[PDB]
Amino acid sequence: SLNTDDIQGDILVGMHKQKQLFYFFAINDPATFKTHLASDIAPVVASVTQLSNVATQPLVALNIAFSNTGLLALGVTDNLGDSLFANGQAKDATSFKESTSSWVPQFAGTGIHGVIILASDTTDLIDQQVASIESTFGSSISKLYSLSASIRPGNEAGHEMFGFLDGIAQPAINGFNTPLPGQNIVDAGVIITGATNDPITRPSWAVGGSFLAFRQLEQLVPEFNKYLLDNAPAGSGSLQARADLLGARMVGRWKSGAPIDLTPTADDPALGADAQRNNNFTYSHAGFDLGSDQSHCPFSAHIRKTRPRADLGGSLTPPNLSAGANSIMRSGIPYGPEVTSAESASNTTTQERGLAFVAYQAQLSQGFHFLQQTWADNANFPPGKTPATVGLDPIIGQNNGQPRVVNGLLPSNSSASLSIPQFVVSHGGEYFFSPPISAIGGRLSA
Ligand SMILES: *[C@@H]1O[C@H](CO)[C@@H](O[C@@H]2O[C@H](CO)[C@@H](O)[C@H](O)[C@H]2NC(C)=O)[C@H](O)[C@H]1NC(C)=O
Ligand SMILES: *[C@@H]1O[C@H](CO)[C@@H](O)[C@H](O)[C@H]1NC(C)=O
Ligand SMILES: *[C@@H]1O[C@H](CO)[C@@H](O)[C@H](O)[C@H]1NC(C)=O
Ligand SMILES: C[As](C)(=O)[O-]
Ligand SMILES: O=N[O-]
Repeated sequence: SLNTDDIQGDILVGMHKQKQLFYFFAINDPATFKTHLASDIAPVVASVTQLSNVATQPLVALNIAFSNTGLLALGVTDNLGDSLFANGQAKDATSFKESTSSWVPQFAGTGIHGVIILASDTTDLIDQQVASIESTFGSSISKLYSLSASIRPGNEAGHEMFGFLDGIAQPAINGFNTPLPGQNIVDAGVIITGATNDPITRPSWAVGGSFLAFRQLEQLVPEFNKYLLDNAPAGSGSLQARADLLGARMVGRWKSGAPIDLTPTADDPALGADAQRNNNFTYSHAGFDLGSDQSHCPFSAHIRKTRPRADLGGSLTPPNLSAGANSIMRSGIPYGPEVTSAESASNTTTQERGLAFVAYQAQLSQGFHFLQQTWADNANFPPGKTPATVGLDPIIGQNNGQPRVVNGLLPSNSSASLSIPQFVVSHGGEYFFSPPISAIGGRLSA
């Protein structure tokens, strides 16, 4: 059973705040850094317990995670049991068929030793917390890069930059979460290192931690919206309706959060808002052949690519429990300004916006990296379909800068291909380890 007093809040429940700062640092003076890591940081790291209680929300929620080189800088030479983590994300870029030419320079390397996640309902509170941290740590810490993020405004709160409701689907942890209808149920050790049925040996101090895969993913929103208009399928619906339909068939959900599998032809806002219904599906449908039927949801839709459900076997009635070991916890948050009038008018992005993508898992090779490379980027995943060529994930699928060939999107002809420019541009990121809280003022400060 999980000790949620000792697990960092963002991993299992998220930060629960309007604003986030990702503060990427280097360690200049280990000894001094350690002193303050124990005295200043450890005591104020927010736990799952802490964030799960409405009466004990911190003014500023703080989490902290270390890269491989950061651990080395602290004299921690133990094998964490994750090759990908050890090599760093920059070395992994080829696996995702992307170039580091688009990367934040600070990410394209291993100079970053860690990330502090600060979360508060105002940026003023964040900024003062940064000032305090820099003032106590002094020259022992260097800020190399940072990214500001926020929940989107007004009625778009909870939606990402493309407009879609986000944070509906997460794995439920057996013995911790009470599962929602349709929700996958997994061993804790899928998410938490050293937890139930994590097969990989870890250092004792790392039990209760998780690997944090950070990705700065720019979204080209005006370009996305133009593509939908220009490539909307023919039909008696209005142009906007048919554009919206194409968007939903790429994502696998309407912007309200309603899963297209349960409502294939139109959005259903009441369904989208209902946590008891909006995940209650497997992709199976009575009277339809799972292997060929794309009339409810394309085989290539984002959410179907990243959680295949019945596509990888198991129950045809909810909940489908397939591929539990390939689950990630998502704590991403949008960044950048809202789309401006000039951008919307020209169809051309000038101001960088997108998703500060955060995925937690116990094994990077089974989680984010697997989902991206083996599923999203694989034109024959899921397997055993007709036609066999599913094409790439239209949202995150990558093929070295080339337009992505995506099949199944058009309801009237599942064989019809679309050649789609990237709407999401990786500016890279890093793999971190978020330790259990005990390790922060324990081993890591020792
Ligand atoms: C989740 O979906 C299932 C169907 O996949 C729903 O179960 C069905 O409910 C209807 C209406 O009560 C029954 O007539 C069917 O016999 C049920 N089928 C099965 C396989 O159980 C279930 O109600 C949905 N859950 C929620 C909360 O809406
Ligand atoms: C933006 O795209 C739309 C639809 O393709 C088009 O009608 C409009 O003219 C474009 N705007 C500009 C400035 O080209
Ligand atoms: C469906 O698309 C395929 C592939 O482009 C094409 O060969 C076929 O003729 C199409 N069928 C119809 C009815 O358009
Ligand atoms: C999930 As059904 C009612 O289309 O078999
Ligand atoms: O789909 N990541 O938020």
